[PDB]
Amino acid sequence: AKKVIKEVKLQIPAGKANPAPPVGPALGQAGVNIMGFCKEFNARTADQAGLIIPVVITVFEDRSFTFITKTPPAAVLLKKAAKVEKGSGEPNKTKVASVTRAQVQEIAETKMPDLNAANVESAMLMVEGTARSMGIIIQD
Amino acid sequence: MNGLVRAYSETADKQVFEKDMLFATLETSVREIVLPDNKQFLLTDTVGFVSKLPHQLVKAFRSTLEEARDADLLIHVVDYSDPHYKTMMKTTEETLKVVGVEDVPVIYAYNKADLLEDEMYPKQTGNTIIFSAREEESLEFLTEVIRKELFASYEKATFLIPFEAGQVVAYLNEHADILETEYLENGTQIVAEVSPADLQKLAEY
Amino acid sequence: LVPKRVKYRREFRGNMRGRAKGGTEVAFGEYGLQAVEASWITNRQIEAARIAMTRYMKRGGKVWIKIFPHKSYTSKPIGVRMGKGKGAPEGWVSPVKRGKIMFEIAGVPEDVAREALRLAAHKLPVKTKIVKR
Amino acid sequence: MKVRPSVKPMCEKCKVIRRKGKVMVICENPKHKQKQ
RNA sequence: UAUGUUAAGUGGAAAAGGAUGUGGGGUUGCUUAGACAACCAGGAUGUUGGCUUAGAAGCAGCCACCAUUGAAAGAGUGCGU
Ligand SMILES: [K+]
Ligand SMILES: [Mg+2]
Ligand SMILES: [Zn+2]
Repeated sequence: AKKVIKEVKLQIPAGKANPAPPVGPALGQAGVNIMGFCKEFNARTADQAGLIIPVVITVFEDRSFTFITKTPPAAVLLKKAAKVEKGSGEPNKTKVASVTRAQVQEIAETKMPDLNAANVESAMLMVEGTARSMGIIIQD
Repeated sequence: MNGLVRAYSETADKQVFEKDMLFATLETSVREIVLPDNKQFLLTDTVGFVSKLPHQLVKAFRSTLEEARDADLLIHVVDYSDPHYKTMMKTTEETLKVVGVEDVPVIYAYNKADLLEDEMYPKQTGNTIIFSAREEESLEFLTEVIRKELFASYEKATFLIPFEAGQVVAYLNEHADILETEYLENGTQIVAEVSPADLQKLAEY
Repeated sequence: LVPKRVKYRREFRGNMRGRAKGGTEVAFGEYGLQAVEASWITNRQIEAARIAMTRYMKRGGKVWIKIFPHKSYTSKPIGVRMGKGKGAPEGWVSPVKRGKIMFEIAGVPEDVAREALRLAAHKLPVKTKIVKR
Repeated sequence: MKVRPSVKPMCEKCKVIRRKGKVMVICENPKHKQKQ
């Protein structure tokens, strides 16, 4: 009950970032030391490099913190098989890259525990949805 | 004016009436110009002048040039391409004295350079400035000349803003030119060109 | 709007009794502004109303001005006694009798037409009704 | 208060009411307060 | 006398225009397999959609505006940061 029970939901890359964009005023206002979380989160850098990982900060009844890892984002996993870094400016109207359903099969299994839908097929369409928004062409 | 509103206005939908006729404009306009660094001034476009202007019209003019007499900078635009420009310029100054424009920092911009082949587009010689209002390079250059005359009191300073008071980072992103943005564990450290007015507000940092 | 020339420089005011003999049904556009009561519409009022319609459409769709100011009217200056013959022509009017569709518009959706015409109607000295084909 | 013959909603939060047989619009935005 | 209307002393000066006044008609959508008003949950997930930007995480701005669990929830109606 003391301090804050509340949890702070953000996303950060593989390389430890002290700065403000994601963590700074998402950790500072919670009242953590930050650099401590630059000697912890690196446990989730060696395995998954380059791409981004949604982290869930959980400040309990005590002051201390315990990081809870999640599966990387959809649109971020949708730009390893597209050999690009930045997404498009005007989607559908003008696409930039092209991906294949074979790579979607992996991502449709890689995000299975997080997405509510219990089926193994519905989590293909919803990814082809994130593609339309991104701005790329798909082949089955 | 239209040039500097295309380039350096948050709302660039709003351009003034321009045409190749005598006395196209008759009413002052005022437009906010926000430089890419975030320095802010107002750019005001007035009635034109013409030789032997009736001593009755002159009494009315005084009301329009109320902003020019109260201006921080005065930009005198001459048509360099025309033969009678030294004639036009002196006739203008003589009128301004009658209107009551006194002791105001002046910049004699010579315009329509493109109409000539000899002269180059952007040049400066003190108050003298040669440029073409049609061209962007000319304006980017005129902008720099203004930034030299208005924002002199703008000097460099270092600040350390804890993460809890982010709002202050936003103020520095919006109301000052950031040179470098450094990030520490305790808070954010940002060094910028700010005004004396900001060096009272952010003094604690 | 002015007649290019006129047979006679001066002309009777005339009268505005009865429903307009013609131009009571929208014939070119989709929507029309029908006069409900009679009045002289000066050329200065027709221009005002035309620009007001046109500006709101943004060079979109068509505008027919179905009335033309055929009839001159004269005036006497201030400080001139009655007599010494008819005064000099001042302007041009269209005597609009009731039921006369004054403007018509096509090539914009109902809402914009209906809005264009109310803006036009506010410049005219006559009670108007918006009517469609 | 704007007191004018023509009292109309200026935004969509404007509401037209009657009090004491006067038409008025009331609104969150106090500039929009009108009475006929 | 009979049946209606008006609340303004309108009647017993005055227009453009403005309007949740009040009476009558006439079309028409939803509705006891439950409407409309309120009150009780829910209002999720991909996901901070992408670009843009110091930051833009439904909600400065531009471009899209798909699917998903089913009772259904906009790639978000207003505030707010
Ligand atoms: K009218
Ligand atoms: Mg001008
Ligand atoms: Zn309002």
